[PDB]
Amino acid sequence: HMDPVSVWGNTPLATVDPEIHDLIEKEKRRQCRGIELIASENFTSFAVIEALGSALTNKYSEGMPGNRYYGGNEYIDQIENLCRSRALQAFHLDAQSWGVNVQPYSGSPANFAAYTAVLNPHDRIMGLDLPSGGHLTHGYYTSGGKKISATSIYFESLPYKVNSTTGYIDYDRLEEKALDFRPKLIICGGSAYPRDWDYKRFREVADKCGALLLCDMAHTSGLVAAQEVNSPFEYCDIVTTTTHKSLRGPRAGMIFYRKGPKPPKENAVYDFEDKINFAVFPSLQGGPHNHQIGALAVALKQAASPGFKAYAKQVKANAVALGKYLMGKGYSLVTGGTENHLVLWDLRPLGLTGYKVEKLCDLCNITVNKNAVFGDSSALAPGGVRIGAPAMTSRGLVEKDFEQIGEFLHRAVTLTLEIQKEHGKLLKDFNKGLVNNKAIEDLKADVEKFSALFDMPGFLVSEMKYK
Amino acid sequence: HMDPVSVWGNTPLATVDPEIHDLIEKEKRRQCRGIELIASENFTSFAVIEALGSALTNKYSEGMPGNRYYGGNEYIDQIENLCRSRALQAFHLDAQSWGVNVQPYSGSPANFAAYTAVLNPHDRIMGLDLPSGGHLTHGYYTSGGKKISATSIYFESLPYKVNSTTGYIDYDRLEEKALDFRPKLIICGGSAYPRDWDYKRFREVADKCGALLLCDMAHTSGLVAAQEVNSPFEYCDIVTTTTHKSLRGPRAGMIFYRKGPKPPKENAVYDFEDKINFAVFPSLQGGPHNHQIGALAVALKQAASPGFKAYAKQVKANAVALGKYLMGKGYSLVTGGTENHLVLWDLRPLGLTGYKVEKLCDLCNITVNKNAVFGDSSALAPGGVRIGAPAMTSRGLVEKDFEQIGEFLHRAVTLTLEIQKEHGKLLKDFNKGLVNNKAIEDLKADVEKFSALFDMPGFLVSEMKYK
Repeated sequence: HMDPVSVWGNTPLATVDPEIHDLIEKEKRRQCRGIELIASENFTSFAVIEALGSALTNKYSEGMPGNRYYGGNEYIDQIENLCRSRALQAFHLDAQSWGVNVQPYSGSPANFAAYTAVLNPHDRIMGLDLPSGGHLTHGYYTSGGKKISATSIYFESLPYKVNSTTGYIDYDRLEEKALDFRPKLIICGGSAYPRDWDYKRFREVADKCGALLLCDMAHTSGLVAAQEVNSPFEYCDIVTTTTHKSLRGPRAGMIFYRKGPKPPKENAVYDFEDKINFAVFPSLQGGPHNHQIGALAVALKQAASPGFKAYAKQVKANAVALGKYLMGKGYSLVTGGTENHLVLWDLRPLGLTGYKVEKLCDLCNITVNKNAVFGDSSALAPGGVRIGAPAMTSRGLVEKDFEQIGEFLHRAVTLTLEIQKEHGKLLKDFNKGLVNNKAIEDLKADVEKFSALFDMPGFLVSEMKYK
Repeated sequence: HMDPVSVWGNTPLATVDPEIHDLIEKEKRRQCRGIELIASENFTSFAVIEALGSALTNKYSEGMPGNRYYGGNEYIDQIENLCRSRALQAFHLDAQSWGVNVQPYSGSPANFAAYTAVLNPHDRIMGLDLPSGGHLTHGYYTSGGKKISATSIYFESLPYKVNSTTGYIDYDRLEEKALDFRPKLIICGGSAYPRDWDYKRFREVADKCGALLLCDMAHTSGLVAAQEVNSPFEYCDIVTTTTHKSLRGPRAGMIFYRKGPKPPKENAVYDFEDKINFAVFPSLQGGPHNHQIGALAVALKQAASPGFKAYAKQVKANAVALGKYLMGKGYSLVTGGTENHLVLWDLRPLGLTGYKVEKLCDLCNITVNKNAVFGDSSALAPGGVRIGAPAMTSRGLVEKDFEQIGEFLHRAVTLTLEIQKEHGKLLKDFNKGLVNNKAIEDLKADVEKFSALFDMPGFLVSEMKYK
């Protein structure tokens, strides 16, 4: 005897799977009882979550709108078409000059599909070096020649770096490398870079060497949509992105590509649209995840609202005011400030490693992450932490609140130094000072009470399980 | 001024995005007002949907449980660990002999990660030919040498076929090809094959030529869990799968791999675990989709229930009873029946193509899909349709109901023939008979009223928008 549909199929999660339900409730509390400073994290809207968890997951729709393998896609077609047109509107793109594919499962699938579309296996790519703030999907191999990124397994990558004294991209050494190496593709955009990108100069380098130019704007796509940073669309052939992070949508990916006449120097047009779509499907993916596309469409309408432009503005102002607070304390930021959503904090002048500060923050439910500074590829443990504003800004925090966050980080570094001074620099010694540290418990209590003063998108704090 | 969190972040979808909400409601009606016979389609549970649309989408967790890039993962870790142990339990696997990775975004990402883990670029692969019922991710190039599947772009594939007269896999030609070609990897499992697989024979062939053996059980994983078909685990090195289709979970993928000592063939052990994990991350993916992993963990507990075993039994019985009904009418099935969830209906003896039947069915809200028969790679339009039982079985339909489904299919083919007889064999002529066809409108009405008689998992038909 099969279970009645009502028993297995309509019964709520809280009854069907109390273990999983309970774990989700604990994670919901964790999300609103600490301070989330991971620069790639955000808290998305209830509207997005409702579309994400919907009957849209029940439909196979391999293909493209109006050209599907299977029938019964009349409404899936409308959702994806609306998602795609909203994607162009959100980034102020003319439909005759730009197209977009909204099926990539996530950011890294979007990049690998873009590469597959325009490159052959073993074609050359350059991207921002990982210890300079680049992303894995832009290429990564170890000093021993071990190929880590799929980008470096299936293509030939070479990284470019920041200037090791200023922290800004070294545009002169970028050009020299591109002229020696002759990449078929140059990637710009990154994960841990605190300044804007000079896309115009990347276009000059790509033109001089003969490269395609792609921007991976995952970290700053929300700022791009709000026209709060430079638009990569003015200069790049292809723009990839996640749809979470600062865009505040579901976890998905997008590939934008140029269409129509190629700009003056015969009468040729861009040729990306078909190759891009074909790389995504049939070459690489199966059925699109239509609940993600529906949820993404929701996020993209929200990203076009005046409220979202005000959010991106506030994200930028919060990161600035946090940085200025830290510098007012005598701390060092790479490049001495920020132009986007994050700061990169250089801890080496204090004699600390990023790990020690990350660990102690984590014990206080402040989530940051350790990060290399000035492109240092040394085996030396990374010398900094990366701190982002999107997540707390989404909970409604403004400058005064981010100045308080800086106070908590100040106290965190102070406690880290007191421990290092009492127990010693070596990691084994440092950990001894974390065992039953009262002062850590007071800061942890302090940040929880601060954390609980603010609202939460995505679920109602008032009907949580754990308060 | 930013929007208050309550406005942008807590407001329901129905208010935030009426367009998208309305489209989801129409898709919900479509899903319960027709007959869904796409063999890769299912209807998942509300419990899975509640986990899928949850605050789990807000957390970055690159890495593995207990070895993450970022802090704050204590509950994500417990969810993934429980998902993994539930995955092993669902398929009756000893944890000392088998491990699993549950981060693949979907079926195709799971396969490509498995290949990346155990193969170098351009290594040789064989898989079931697409017109013989294989899947794209197993290798596909065209007659002109055009590499379509990423599997054929980054690796060197060669397909094996069914016997063109019996419809069963040609195990003799498989062995001969494998000995000539010397693949590093042989794939078994497929998308439109109506019989069980002799994994024992694939193991003999793989041992004879020195190949790894992988089973892709996407289509039948639910039947595998319920022990209603042969287990690939007894003979294969690696098993990949989707988590939707007959498993009835969210859209995701899994990679199972052997652990522990190898069978005599030195005290050596299997070496897959670390390579597989590393291929998924950091090589290919970014952050896992924790809402999928949570929903997947729910689905896997559900797949271990006695009700789910009875479901898989019923899926098989319904497909059998449907096939016997069609053959009772003089129709031909490839291999003359089924041993799993689908039948493959050979229409060429009626002088018809799969397209014509698919299109007319689609106009009656019966969703099937056209499919090549007997591995015919000819350019002639495919001569069959593929029909699956999972989706209707999940709405509670039993043998009597699937005999009624065959009646609707009988009437559908009967009208397809009347139209061809009146208007003509060429495609252009056939379409003329679809214009305002009363008899089609009657079958469509008959299908909707039959469809309405059954329940629906995943949402409450009571509170639908469109009734």
